[PDB]
Amino acid sequence: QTLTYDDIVGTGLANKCPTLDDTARGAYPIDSSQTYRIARLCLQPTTFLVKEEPKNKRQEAEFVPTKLVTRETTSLDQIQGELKVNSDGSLTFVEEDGIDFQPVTVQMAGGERIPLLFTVKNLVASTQPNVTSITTSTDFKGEFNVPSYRTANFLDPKGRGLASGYDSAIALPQAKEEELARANVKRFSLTKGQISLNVAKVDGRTGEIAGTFESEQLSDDDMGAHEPHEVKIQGVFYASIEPA
Amino acid sequence: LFFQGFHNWTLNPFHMMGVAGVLGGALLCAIHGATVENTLFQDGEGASTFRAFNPTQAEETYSMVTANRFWSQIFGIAFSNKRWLHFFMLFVPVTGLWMSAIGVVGLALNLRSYDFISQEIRAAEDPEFETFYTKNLLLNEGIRAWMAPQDQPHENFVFPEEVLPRGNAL
Amino acid sequence: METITYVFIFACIIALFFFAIFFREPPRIT
Amino acid sequence: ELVNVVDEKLGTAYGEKIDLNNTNIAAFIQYRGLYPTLAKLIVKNAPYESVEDVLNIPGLTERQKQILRENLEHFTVTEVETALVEGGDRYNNGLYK
Amino acid sequence: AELTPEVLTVPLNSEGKTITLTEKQYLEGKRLFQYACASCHVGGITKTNPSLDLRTETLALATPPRDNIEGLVDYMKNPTTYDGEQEIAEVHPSLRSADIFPKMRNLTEKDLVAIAGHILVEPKILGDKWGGGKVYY
Amino acid sequence: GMFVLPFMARLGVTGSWSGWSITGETGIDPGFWSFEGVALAHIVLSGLLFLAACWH
Amino acid sequence: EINRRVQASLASGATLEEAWSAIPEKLAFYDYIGNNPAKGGLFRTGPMNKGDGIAQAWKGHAVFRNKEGEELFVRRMPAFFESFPVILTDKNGVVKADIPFRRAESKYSFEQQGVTVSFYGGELNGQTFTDPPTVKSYARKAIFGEIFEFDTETLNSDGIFRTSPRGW
Amino acid sequence: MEVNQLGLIATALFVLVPSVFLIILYVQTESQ
Amino acid sequence: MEVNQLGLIATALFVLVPSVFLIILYVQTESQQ
Ligand code: CLA
Ligand code: CLA
Ligand code: CLA
Ligand SMILES: CC(C)=CCC/C(C)=C/CC/C(C)=C/CC/C(C)=C/CC/C(C)=C/CC/C(C)=C/CC/C(C)=C/CC/C(C)=C/CC/C(C)=C/CC1=CC(=O)C(C)=C(C)C1=O
Ligand SMILES: CCCCCCCCCCCCCCCC(=O)OC[C@H](CO[C@@H]1O[C@H](CS(=O)(=O)O)[C@@H](O)[C@H](O)[C@H]1O)OC(=O)CCCCCCCCCCCCCCC
Ligand SMILES: CCCCCCCCCCCCCCCC(=O)OC[C@H](COP(=O)(O)OC[C@@H](O)CO)OC(=O)CCCCCCCCCCCCCCC
Ligand code: HEC
Ligand SMILES: CC1=C(/C=C/C(C)=C/C=C/C(C)=C/C=C/C=C(C)/C=C/C=C(C)/C=C/C2=C(C)CCCC2(C)C)C(C)(C)CCC1
Ligand SMILES: CC1=C(/C=C/C(C)=C/C=C/C(C)=C/C=C/C=C(C)/C=C/C=C(C)/C=C/C2=C(C)CCCC2(C)C)C(C)(C)CCC1
Ligand SMILES: CC1=C(/C=C/C(C)=C/C=C/C(C)=C/C=C/C=C(C)/C=C/C=C(C)/C=C/C2=C(C)CCCC2(C)C)C(C)(C)CCC1
Ligand SMILES: [Fe+2]
Repeated sequence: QTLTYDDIVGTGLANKCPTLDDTARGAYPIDSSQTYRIARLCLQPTTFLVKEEPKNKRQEAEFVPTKLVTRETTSLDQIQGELKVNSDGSLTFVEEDGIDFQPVTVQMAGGERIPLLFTVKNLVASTQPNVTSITTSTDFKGEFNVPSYRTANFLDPKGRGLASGYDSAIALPQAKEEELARANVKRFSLTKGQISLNVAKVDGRTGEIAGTFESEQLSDDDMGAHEPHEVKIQGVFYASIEPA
Repeated sequence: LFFQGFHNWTLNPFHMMGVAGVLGGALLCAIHGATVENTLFQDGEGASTFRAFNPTQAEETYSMVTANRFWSQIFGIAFSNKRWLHFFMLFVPVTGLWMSAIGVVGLALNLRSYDFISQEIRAAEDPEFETFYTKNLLLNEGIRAWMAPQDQPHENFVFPEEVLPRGNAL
Repeated sequence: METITYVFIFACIIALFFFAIFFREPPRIT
Repeated sequence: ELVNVVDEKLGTAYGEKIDLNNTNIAAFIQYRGLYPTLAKLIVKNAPYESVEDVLNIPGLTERQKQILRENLEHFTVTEVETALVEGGDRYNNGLYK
Repeated sequence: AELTPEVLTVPLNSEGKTITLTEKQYLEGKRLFQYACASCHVGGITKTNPSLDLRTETLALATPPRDNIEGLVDYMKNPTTYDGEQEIAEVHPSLRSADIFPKMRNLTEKDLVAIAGHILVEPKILGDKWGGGKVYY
Repeated sequence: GMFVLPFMARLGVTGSWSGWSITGETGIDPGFWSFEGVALAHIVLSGLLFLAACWH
Repeated sequence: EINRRVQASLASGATLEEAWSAIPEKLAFYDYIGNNPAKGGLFRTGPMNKGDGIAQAWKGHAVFRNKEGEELFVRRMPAFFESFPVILTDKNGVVKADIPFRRAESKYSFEQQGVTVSFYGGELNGQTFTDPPTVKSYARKAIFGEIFEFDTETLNSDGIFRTSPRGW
Repeated sequence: MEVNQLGLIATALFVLVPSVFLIILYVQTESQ
Repeated sequence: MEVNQLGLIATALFVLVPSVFLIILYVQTESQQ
């Protein structure tokens, strides 16, 4: 049913992607001589996993579960991009725009907070070749960019930053600057993520699809001050396809 | 405001003792007046109770006994000695202004309580460590740079826009 | 050690409150 | 090994001229005729290799290509600096008055 | 210092023709600026778009130019973007848009020139403070 | 140099409200009888004992 | 007095390096804010050496020049200020170089203005540094006056000014 | 936190010495 | 010498606590007679 803002406000539903009936297991045919687009792509994380640092001896670090602390603020939505038809028949989504990032903080056992920029900025995701229809076995795999969690204007608690701020530890006027360089000097990281999108529900009629996703990306490094963590995000997604 | 931004005076225990003695003086002022006025004996017959007092009377115009019970039961402890009570009223604010004075003698020499070193050593090494202490120094730095050129004109401070500390947008 | 020290002084004061209230010199009328 | 990328940029042509790949859109106010219409097209089409690729922007008018010619002496290109162009900082870099 | 007619002499047009204002006119143009404009342009800034101020150097590099009275009167009649390419009376008060910007409904052509003279005189008096913003307060 | 920890562990207290446990597994909920809950219990106990002593 | 002795030396024909090389370290050391008694703190305890460290040697007089070869002068820290920006002016006190806070609209950065530091006397006599990060740090010490080498290890100094027995 | 470890003995004696003084005077009062 | 920092507070207290105890009992003894 068509709902209204006043119906949803304050319920937590605004952070939920749309879903599809259990009976939508059809297929959307792809007219290769036709141009396509994603009118809306919605991703809604349900679990955040973080690689524990395997100590010196190591053996094999696992992805440990984490607790979300930043509330129903995590979903990507209103994401659009054209769905190209490749010559080998594959499909390729190229994000143009959308609400395609959410800062998220989860907490590890012991109480370590891991901030991360959950994102699919600049996502390019492709199908296996020769796809004449999207179905409930269609996968896309993609990569995206993960910009630094804070951007250049961000000032740390002593006033230091990249595009602004002090350039030294002004509180320690005659300290040896050499041991403080990594915190004094702000660095802006840009790294790459990977995402699988596994279609599991299709409404061939309306061109809506839904499924699960998993992605892998780095957490915040606090502009070079510390090493990031590997993060694995799992969740669900919804997308509507229109002819372009 | 000069004293906040150059001396960090709010952080100085001598001022904090002074604050306590002035705000505690005002507390003693109000609570003692209110207690006397609300433990008066009925010594006249009108509703204006100010006329039931003759400065030559022998008698206490209010009840120390009922005042004491009230405050022992409301607050746990009470004055019982009228002399100690009015001596304590002298002591508290007089002692606080004296403490504040000592702190300013300190500041005559820029001998300030400006920093907590342990905070600054952490802050400088850990860009995620933030406290109300570091946030206030950032304010202090704003005051100094924004106010000094005009406040100390004899110095001919010239601060191009670009050196003026500022947060985002503002 | 600094945390422990602040908490210890604070705890002593709360104990002082207790004795100051319940084991005061009782005021009497002489 | 560790350097502020933005300070290093001030040592380049970015520090003297309007870097078509990097500078915030408000700098195009500096010269007549550029703001906001052309500034927006330059930015939207930004990543250039040579300043003169800017005359090839699809759809210029003949007046617009002229204005651009008078102001090429004011333009530079340097490599795109991620810290300057992320966050939409080319459109709003948190500086007002 | 005092408000002399040389202070009160501003470019009438881009032909270099000037005109000389009175104290009475300058002060009228302050009152009128305060009534119809300072809400957004207090001290020569523009709150709703700080990138554009009312400094004479800025007004000069506007298309058409506006470091003169006729250019400013015309802008108050029929305003344009800074490059002159779009009209903006839909969102900028103007005689053309007196229906949606009621404060302009009762402005005479002499009320406009006064505001223009004020705008053009103020930075000769205040210098950098005008259009400079809070750095110079 | 842990001295009381192991006596808590010996009798079945093994996890922290912080999500860790001494056997190394992560993401547990030990319920109230965490290390912290046990330390809290004994402190609340100490306080109730103190009042009893005054009364007696 | 330092400047006087120097201007004299350049009258007897001695070179920059020679006139500055003739300043006694002891006089240089006096022209240093770290020995100003009004630079300390009430609970910054102990010897001055626990702050800026144990002075080991004069580094030499630091001379700053912009890209045009004009000599620039670091504006010195006044005693009131726990911290102070780095502004350089020409002989007439026109601002010519600084370390900006906001970089976006900076026009006097060391990188833009091509400022270098050359040293005359003490330890770096004859050396010139051109890379901006290095010039910037010597610029930051120049606000304190003459620049010295310090042993901060021995007393595990924290880098924060203390006051002198005259202050206490 | 890199605190001054002389602060602990300083705090401790700051409390103990004057407090001891008061306690000594009070007990010897209660016994006469 | 690289000596245990807590030795100082430990010696101080080891000394002060039992001594103060003794003094307390002595002075209040004298105030009886
Ligand atoms: C809830 C309100 C509240 C409370 C509890 C306090 C309490 C305190 N303030 Mg704050 N103050 C307040 C509001 C309050 N203030 C407001 C609104 C402002 C303006 C924004 C200030 C401005 C201010 C300054 C400028 C300074 C203080 C200072 C102080 C301390 C001494 C106060 C004093 O002697 O007052 C007179 C009252 C009495 C003598 C009666 C006794 C009150 C006791 C000491 C309060 C203790 C409360 C404390 C948290 C313990 C609770 C323990 C309990 C939970 C078991 C004290 C810790 C001083 C300071 O920071 O010293 C460290 C100081 O320098 N205050
Ligand atoms: C909770 C808020 C609070 C409170 C209660 C206080 C309380 C105090 N402050 Mg602090 N202050 C605060 C917040 C606060 N402060 C903050 C946030 C800051 C920013 C850092 C400051 C900054 C500050 C400064 C800069 C100073 C103080 C001082 C003082 C003390 C003033 C003593 C006094 O009466 O001077 C009033 C003056 C006198 C009592 C002396 C002379 C009085 C004679 C008798 C006057 C006679 C008048 C005569 C009849 C002529 C009449 C003429 C009439 C027409 C005018 C007192 C301890 C002062 C201090 O510590 O002094 C040592 C001081 O210099 N404070
Ligand atoms: C006139 C007195 C005087 C002066 C000026 C000095 C000065 C100096 N001494 Mg010396 N010293 C003195 C007396 C003095 N000393 C005495 C009496 C002793 C024996 C205890 C020492 C033992 C001593 C040692 C062992 C050392 C010094 C050192 C030093 C230097 C560092 C001092 C420092 O960091 O201060 C720190 C000062 C403070 C943190 C100020 C304390 C003030 C607090 C707040 C107490 C007052 C609060 C009070 C309780 C408020 C109550 C209010 C109430 C009325 C309501 C400095 C040159 C040091 C040095 O470098 O030696 C090589 C050093 O290691 N001194
Ligand atoms: C867990 C953690 C660690 C805790 C939280 C930490 C927390 C923030 C605590 C830290 C607080 C801390 C640092 C405290 C700072 C306090 C500080 C600045 C101290 C100042 C010290 C000092 C020596 C200053 C000198 C000035 C000084 C002497 C001030 C004294 C002020 C003072 C005590 C005034 C009295 C206040 C007061 C409540 C009086 C009650 C009086 C009362 C019972 C009246 C009733 C009464 C009235 C009548 O009229 C009559 C007739 C009768 C009969 C009667 O009864
Ligand atoms: C390491 C922990 C350190 C924390 C403790 C910090 C101490 C804070 C200050 C307390 C100072 C005590 C004031 C003494 C005045 C008074 O009490 O008079 C004597 C009191 C008052 O009652 C009296 O009783 C008396 C008669 S009789 O002997 O009881 O029969 C009679 O004399 C009198 O009229 C009547 O009032 O009666 C008693 O006999 C009590 C004596 C013991 C009190 C001191 C012990 C303090 C240690 C407590 C530690 C708490 C920690 C618990 C943790 C689980
Ligand atoms: C339950 C409802 C809420 C009530 C709970 C309140 C509990 C706290 C009140 C007890 C304070 C203990 C009094 C001890 C001391 C004591 O027993 O005093 C008792 C004393 C009795 O006075 P008398 O007139 O009997 O004195 C005669 C003597 O002078 C003999 O020489 O009263 C005072 O002097 C009044 C001034 C109290 C001044 C202090 C009051 C405020 C203290 C609060 C400071 C807080 C610091 C917090 C730090 C974090
Ligand atoms: C009162 C009658 C006035 C006058 C005389 C002016 N304004 Fe505004 N102004 C506002 C905005 C958003 C702009 C920029 C529009 C754009 O270019 O996109 C302007 C611009 C001007 C100028 C041009 C200055 C220049 O450098 O070119 C001038 C001369 C001018 N205005 C005069 C915003 C507002 C307001 C907000 C609602 C209000 C009110 C006014 N202006 C009012 C006036
Ligand atoms: C052992 C140990 C330690 C230490 C400890 C400590 C040192 C302790 C202390 C302790 C203390 C120091 C405590 C005290 C306590 C107190 C008390 C116990 C309290 C009481 C109170 C009360 C009970 C109250 C009451 C009341 C009422 C009832 C009403 C109202 C009012 C009042 C509140 C008053 C450490 C950590 C090192 C380590 C480990 C081991
Ligand atoms: C030194 C030494 C020793 C000894 C030791 C000891 C003996 C210790 C002890 C200690 C102790 C013995 C401690 C304890 C502590 C305690 C505590 C800390 C408590 C607390 C409590 C509280 C806090 C409470 C509260 C309350 C109340 C009061 C009421 C109500 C309720 C409550 C709970 C809240 C030896 C020989 C070994 C040797 C070595 C050296
Ligand atoms: C069963 C159970 C359990 C156990 C429990 C227990 C162990 C308990 C304890 C408890 C107790 C341990 C209690 C106590 C209480 C006490 C009381 C209740 C007290 C009171 C007091 C009072 C009331 C007092 C009064 C007073 C004062 C305070 C002062 C002055 C005087 C007088 C005397 C008046 C558990 C947990 C395992 C869980 C499961 C079940
Ligand atoms: Fe009274």
